[PDB]
Amino acid sequence: MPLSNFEHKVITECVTIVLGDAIQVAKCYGESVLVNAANTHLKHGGGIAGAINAASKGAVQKESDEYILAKGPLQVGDSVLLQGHSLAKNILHVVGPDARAKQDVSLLSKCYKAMNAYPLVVTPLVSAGIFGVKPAVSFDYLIREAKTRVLVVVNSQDVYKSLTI
Ligand SMILES: Nc1ncnc2c1ncn2[C@@H]1O[C@H](COP(=O)(O)O)[C@@H](O)[C@H]1O
Repeated sequence: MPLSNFEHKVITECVTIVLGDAIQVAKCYGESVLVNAANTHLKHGGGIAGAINAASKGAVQKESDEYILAKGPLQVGDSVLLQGHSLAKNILHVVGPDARAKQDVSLLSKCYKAMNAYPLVVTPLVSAGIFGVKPAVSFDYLIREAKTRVLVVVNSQDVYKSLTI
């Protein structure tokens, strides 16, 4: 039982909240799709994006640079399915809105709808770090959209406590 390794709370038959590292959660599930909380240029310099890139030994960034050079930058709310690099079956790069730039927070709906294409998704709370969206607000957008099995992973115990009462 992969989740026995982690404190967690089942919210619905779709959505479970997990305390830990989303990369280590996804490693337990060979058929999971791991969500990267990315920016429009897929520049994975810090945050969960930097951690995912480091776990891939830089391979994620090389793949992202090829994609962006070929396709041009993404829009806020866009998502792109790329290779998993042995971290997960695939990695879904999702561009959440940046509240610092007063971008439309409701674009999180579009971000989370994109996860419904996959039978099992491991995701952080998109935009919930430096992009300035409060975790409970990002969770609100997630639970409204999720139609598949989603493990929502938070690496702060204070965030986990606040989300589980
Ligand atoms: N490995 C991780 N696993 C789960 N959550 C993370 C991880 N790294 C960062 N976070 C949090 O997930 C949210 C989105 O990450 P970020 O896009 O980097 O702001 C923020 O609340 C981060 O603090």
